[PDB]
Amino acid sequence: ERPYACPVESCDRRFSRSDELTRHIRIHTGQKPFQCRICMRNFSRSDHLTTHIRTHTGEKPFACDICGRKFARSDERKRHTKIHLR
DNA sequence: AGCGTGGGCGT
DNA sequence: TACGCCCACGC
Ligand SMILES: [Zn+2]
Ligand SMILES: [Zn+2]
Ligand SMILES: [Zn+2]
Repeated sequence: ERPYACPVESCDRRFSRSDELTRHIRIHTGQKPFQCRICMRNFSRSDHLTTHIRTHTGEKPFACDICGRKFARSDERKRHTKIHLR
């Protein structure tokens, strides 16, 4: 069930967890509490800040098992590994 | 390709 | 509640 409803008028979104509603509300408030120290851009989410920072540093923690090519994000690696199929 | 950013959730 | 994985949609 999703007992936690968004109280903003135009919005009919609901959530299973209260913290997910609190995160969602930032969309409506525009709150972007996490600032990149390098370029000063602000982000809604701390995890998205971390991956953004890799655009500046070149850090690529995730290597393809088949070919060893490195990526900044796990989902980016995932999208890549499939190219090695038939 | 590079990468923003919500969806759902384990801890 | 925060932190931060995965997952997913969308340029
Ligand atoms: Zn809402
Ligand atoms: Zn930055
Ligand atoms: Zn590969």
